[PDB]
Amino acid sequence: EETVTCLQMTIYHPGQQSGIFKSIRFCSKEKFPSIEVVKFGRNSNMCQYTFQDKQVSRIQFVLQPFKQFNSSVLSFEIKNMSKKTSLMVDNQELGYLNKMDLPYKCMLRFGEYQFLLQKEDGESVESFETQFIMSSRPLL
Amino acid sequence: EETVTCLQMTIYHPGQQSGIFKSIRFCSKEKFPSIEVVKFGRNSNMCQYTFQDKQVSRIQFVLQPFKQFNSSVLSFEIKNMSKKTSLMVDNQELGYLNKMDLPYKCMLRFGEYQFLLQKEDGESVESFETQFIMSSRPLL
Repeated sequence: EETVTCLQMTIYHPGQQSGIFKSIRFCSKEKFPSIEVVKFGRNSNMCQYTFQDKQVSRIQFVLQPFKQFNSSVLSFEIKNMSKKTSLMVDNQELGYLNKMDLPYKCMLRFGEYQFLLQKEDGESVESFETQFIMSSRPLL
Repeated sequence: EETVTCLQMTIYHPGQQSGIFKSIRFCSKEKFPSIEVVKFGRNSNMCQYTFQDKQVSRIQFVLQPFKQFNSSVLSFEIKNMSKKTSLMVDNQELGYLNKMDLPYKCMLRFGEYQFLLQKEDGESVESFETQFIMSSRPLL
């Protein structure tokens, strides 16, 4: 019955009506152990969440959970895994292998993708969940 | 011919004459792609470097490469993966899922283990190497 921290991710893409997100399941919380590292990119064998797009690198970025000091809940860190295209966390540009700790609500922009991320705090630190929502509108 | 960043790790343990480091190869640089994450612990299937010790958690900690902003070389981040035992980076205690960016030279203490870490900068950012040395003396 222990609440689980969930990272709500509202995503958008102008060509999303082409099935770019066909590999992604929406409104479905997927439990991940705190040992796991969530990866995004076009490669199905390397990434848990994949996009059918040539402009997407094999691995675009990774999200990993961690505990901030003097905090009893899970937070998340992002790291750009793309040599080619940058990764915008709000107003900040993340080059190849740059990393940042994520706030509770932020916007991810890589290429033409737009991700709105919102962290809902739970009690558990052994696991976390992910949920996706598709936006018909652009996010900015 | 491109130089590769190497993390030199001098390790010590009072019971190291029992074969705790029998699974570890010394004076051998092992190349790792910058996508990899190096893990330490007793579990052979989850960790690349393993110790035959009940007091060692399944996964003790992880080392992952990243690029500091305004820097053209690889750096490393550590994250304690042990619920049970803390992880000392120099004078700092890292609890469960706490993380820190490593300096060029630091000391790792978990349980009765002692790791001296020294980063030798290379040119490559697509890969990094690891090398181990066993110390007959304690490190502090």
